[PDB]
Amino acid sequence: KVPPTIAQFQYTLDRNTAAETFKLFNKYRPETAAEKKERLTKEAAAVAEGASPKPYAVKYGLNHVVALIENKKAKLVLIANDVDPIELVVFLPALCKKMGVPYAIVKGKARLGTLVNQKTSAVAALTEVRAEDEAALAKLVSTIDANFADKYDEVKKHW
Amino acid sequence: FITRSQAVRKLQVSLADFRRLCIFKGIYPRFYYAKDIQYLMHEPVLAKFREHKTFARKLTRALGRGEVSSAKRLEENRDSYTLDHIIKERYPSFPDAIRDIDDALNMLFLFSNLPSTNQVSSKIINDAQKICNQWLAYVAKERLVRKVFVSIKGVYYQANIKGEEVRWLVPFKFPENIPSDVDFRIMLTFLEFYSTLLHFVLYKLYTDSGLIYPPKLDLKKDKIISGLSSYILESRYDSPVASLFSAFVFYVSREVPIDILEFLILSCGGNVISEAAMDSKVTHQIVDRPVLKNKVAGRTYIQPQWIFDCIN
Amino acid sequence: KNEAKRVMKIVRAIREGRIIPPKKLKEMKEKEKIENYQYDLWGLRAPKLPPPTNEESYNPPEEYLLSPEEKEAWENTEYSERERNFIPQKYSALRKVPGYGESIRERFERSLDLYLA
Amino acid sequence: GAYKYLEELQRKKQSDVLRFLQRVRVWEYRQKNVIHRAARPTRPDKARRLGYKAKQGFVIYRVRVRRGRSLRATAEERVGRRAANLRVLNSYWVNQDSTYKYFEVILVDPQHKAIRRDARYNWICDPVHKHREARGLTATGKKSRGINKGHKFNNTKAGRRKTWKRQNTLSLWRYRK
Amino acid sequence: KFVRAESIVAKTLATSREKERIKRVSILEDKKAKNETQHIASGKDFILKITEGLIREKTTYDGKPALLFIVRVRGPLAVNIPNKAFKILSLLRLVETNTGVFVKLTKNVYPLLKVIAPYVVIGKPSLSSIRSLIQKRGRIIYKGENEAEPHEIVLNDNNIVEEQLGDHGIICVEDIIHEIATMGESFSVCNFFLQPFKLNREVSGFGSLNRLRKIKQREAESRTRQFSNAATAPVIEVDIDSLLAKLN
Amino acid sequence: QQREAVRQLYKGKKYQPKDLRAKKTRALRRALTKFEASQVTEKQRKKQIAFPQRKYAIKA
RNA sequence: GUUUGACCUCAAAUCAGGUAGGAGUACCCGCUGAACUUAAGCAUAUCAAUAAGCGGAGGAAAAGAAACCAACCGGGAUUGCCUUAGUAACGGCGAGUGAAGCGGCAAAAGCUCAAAUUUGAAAUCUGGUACCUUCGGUGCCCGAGUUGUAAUUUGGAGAGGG
RNA sequence: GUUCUUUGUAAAGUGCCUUCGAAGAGUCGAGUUGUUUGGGAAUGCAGCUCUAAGUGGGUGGUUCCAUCUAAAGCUAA
RNA sequence: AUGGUGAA
Repeated sequence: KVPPTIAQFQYTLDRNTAAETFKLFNKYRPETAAEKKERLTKEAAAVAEGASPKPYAVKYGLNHVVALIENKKAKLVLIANDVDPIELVVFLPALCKKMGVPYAIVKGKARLGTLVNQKTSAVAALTEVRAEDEAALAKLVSTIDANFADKYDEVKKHW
Repeated sequence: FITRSQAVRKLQVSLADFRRLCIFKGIYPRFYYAKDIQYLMHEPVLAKFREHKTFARKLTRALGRGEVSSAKRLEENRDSYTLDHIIKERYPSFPDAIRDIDDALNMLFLFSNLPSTNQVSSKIINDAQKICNQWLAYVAKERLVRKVFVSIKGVYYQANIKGEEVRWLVPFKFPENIPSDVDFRIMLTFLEFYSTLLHFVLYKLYTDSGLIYPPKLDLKKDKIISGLSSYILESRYDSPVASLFSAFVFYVSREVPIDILEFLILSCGGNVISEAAMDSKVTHQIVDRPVLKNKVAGRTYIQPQWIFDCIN
Repeated sequence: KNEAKRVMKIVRAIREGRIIPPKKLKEMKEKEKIENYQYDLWGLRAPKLPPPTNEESYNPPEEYLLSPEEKEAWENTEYSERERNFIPQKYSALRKVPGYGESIRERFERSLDLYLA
Repeated sequence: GAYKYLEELQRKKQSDVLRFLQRVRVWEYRQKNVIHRAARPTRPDKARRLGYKAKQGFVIYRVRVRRGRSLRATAEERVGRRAANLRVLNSYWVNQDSTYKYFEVILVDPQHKAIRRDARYNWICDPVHKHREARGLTATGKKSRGINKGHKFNNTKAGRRKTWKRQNTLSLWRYRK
Repeated sequence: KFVRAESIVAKTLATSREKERIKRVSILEDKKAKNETQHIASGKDFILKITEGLIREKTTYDGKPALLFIVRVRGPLAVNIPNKAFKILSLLRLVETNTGVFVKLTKNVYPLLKVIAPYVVIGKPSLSSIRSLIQKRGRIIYKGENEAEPHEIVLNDNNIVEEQLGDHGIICVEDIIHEIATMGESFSVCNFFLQPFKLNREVSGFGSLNRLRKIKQREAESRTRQFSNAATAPVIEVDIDSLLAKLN
Repeated sequence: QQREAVRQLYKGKKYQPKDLRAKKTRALRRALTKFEASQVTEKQRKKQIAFPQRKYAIKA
């Protein structure tokens, strides 16, 4: 028997919505260690001989995400269900519901790791966005709130 | 001796890469010579197949993830194994190399006349046609020919590369029906072995006897015929065969394949002029026609068999 | 600042020359990697070299044409229990020489002599 | 960040959420060995506030002990004998049964070069810290030795044998008092 | 098997570009041929060449008959071809991807050439590329033993050349290459004699390198082939010679 | 001659064989090196620069 | 896609690099713990928070920067000596047991984490390898690491800016 | 003492003004069974049961006042 | 009494 705050997970986001979430999220990769290093050597070769705006990426640290929700800066928050200590993330759907930040439980922790240059991530969030994907993001917010939140209003109940 | 099932377990490499390595040294079961496999396990090519396998796990986790940016990095920072240090163990003396180059050109002249498939990469093929015309560049330059033999199979050749009568069957220029039986894994690895072998020899024939290796090519002659008249060459007799066709300017015509036949006349010394080049001083025209038409007095009209009769 | 500090360090290293810029590394790889197999390297089994044909050809003396019964008998027999790899034919002209259909196999069987034997 | 939420979540131990985690893990830890290595600490907030950094050289052994000398110190002593190259830093409670108690004792490799460098943890490399648990120099050992500050700890502050030897051996000067 | 709803709209909206794309071109060259210029985009024939820094030399097209080799490509993504492009690709019998044919470019040929531009790649080949194509790939639909003709098999012989064509002076396979490289009168007969050229595809596999080499080469098509979608779109020419090294 | 030849082939590379390393003792083959012991935390290096142990005298 | 690919977990090897055992033991730190003997027989008091045994360290160890002592015109980490003192206090008030704060002195030194985001860029480290001025430095590659490694802060506050 | 190099919109310090400002739980404590002491306000510890708070909590002084900040760690003489 | 050595 599962106490309602556990198994608020497993009632995860479905097939098509999850695919569309990654269609958005895979656009916003953090610049990998190799890519970042080569860019700075390009900067070294250029600026030593002879401007840029703030670049948007996903935010992916548990401490960083728990900061961003309640900041409030997070817009979408993805949460993996499979976590070795489950108690690490059990409060997080409640925190998002309380602060009114739209969240989604995604399926697979390594699935979050792929979009983020890590092995696993447990939580991923998209704070800010480029102007072109703004309408698409807000549409996905409504899509997730209709599919995830409104269908499973009774997820806080039932063992 | 040891067992064929033992050595793969012993070497702990791929069985194909066992077969791929076994071509490289030239090891044959008399059963497997046990010292020789123990001789094999300390060899730098064995370093690479383990590394080429562990490249492949590290790459498919890359594209599997979806970071193609990181996936692309793996290739540019990826070595190739050379087969230089399979050669000097195997070909101690260069005159021993030229008595095994018999089979080498016998493979590699086949592969130029091949359609590119999924099984065979065209880069190999476009090297093979390049290496053939690199081979024929030196042979036609310093006139090094002795004997010819056109037959049903292909066209044999014979030449004293510092006196050893090499013999290399050029097949006929046609589409070749690739049979389902054959294996282009074993044969390609021979080509892979033979290709690098053929580089050093052509370096050797140029940079010690003749010219610079490799000479540049001429593109616009390659647009016409793509054979031996292109691929121009720059540095930096005793036989009557080498004295044949000395200032005997020929015209060749569209009946014969010029590629098989411009080679010999340039190996002798006569000049070759084709019908095909557009797409007088000549005094011969080779024709295979029941109906000949022009028939000038200056040109001497000989069917090309007699040219092969001139060589033998 | 962080990236701005990090650049300044990579500026510092190229000021000290510990590090090459990536455009010259291509130039280090342009001069390199074309110069491959372009060097001198020289300065026991007899490998069973193939039998040299002379005068068995496209235009032979035509008694070398197989008897019409042995044509099928060569066909009805299977491979390697077999004397010729072909049946020779007669061609007066150079032009009439066919597509020599089995030259691919002749190397593939030869290749198996090279290491399995 | 989350460590405040975890800190407060670990307070309500018999509450529905954490009660369920206990009954699953108590079964799971009985399946495994007596002394075995966990890859990550189950209560990571507690691991941190007892001095664990998630870098190479830190090891979290999970240990099982019988119920009814102190059990925390016995838990540390058992891992000390098994993992002799390591040095015991601190231990903490994770889960308990009617018959057994479980502790997730945290260890440091003094031999590993990632610890021999950084000055925040290179003190453990000094040979004066070989088997801290076998001398009661851990948190629970210092607790059972009655070593604090106050009127309560007068007879056992700076070594209970040291104060006994001081009080029950005669002292005489050159020019007698 | 099941169809996702993503597919049927993407297929709808892409073809209903091409249904709109060729409609405009079919209206235009109508007004170019019938010569009713009161409102047109452009008044002449455009052929652009894209080679290598990535040069785009746009040219005119005179009436001079030239020789074009055309390879079938499989583009774009979701495009069921309409009726108007089923036909031209069937009349050139380019219904298989990675299959080629030589045709002649006239001012009768050029207007229909703007129809099939997104579905193939075109270009002028060289004589080597003429020759090394035919003597390395060549099909002959000719009679088998007695019954089974459609074994297309191989340009094995020069006397099969005597058999079907023959009486047009067509005596050897090298003589065919004279009839293609030079615009001969029996060019269409020998063009009707060598029906496809089954070129190989470049990537030709799944795998470690093969997934990557597919991705690295697929973007290379996106530069060396642009899809103009214009009323007076140019016809884009690529170098065939470098392409056939990739395809032979 | 064997030992000097082995030292020449292991010329200044990390982890040369155990039979060529300095004997010293066991405890001194453990225990932090000069660099490792003198290795100080980044904060303390700043506090050393900002406020070093000054030299002074006390009278006039 | 009845393939394939991410991870997590369990493996492996005569692989690479390490490390732990044993001796010594006066001192120190833990654990365990008698009896002869003292008040009258002996359950405590008493031998004794001993001896033996067990485990673990070092040149010292342990202790230590207050969840301290105090009741004053307050002291101010710890350790030791002198004194407080054979005092308070306990003890079939009996064999007797036996401190501590203050004061004088010896020596004096303080600090590091965990704690709210680097988020305009994991800024960190291991290892392999190539060189170099080798108790190490640098380039390159690899791994760890966002289930958090660096910088900044530890209440004496501190941080954000001006 | 003698030099060789010091850099980067780098690293701090100080005073004023302005806006914020999180400090350790199967632990504290409670009952009991033993051990520890000469310990009278079971001192200290362990075992077992239950198990907190944040203008908080621990310790002392005649109705308040004083005093520190546990449940993490390092350190010479 | 503690710890050990031997043993029809």
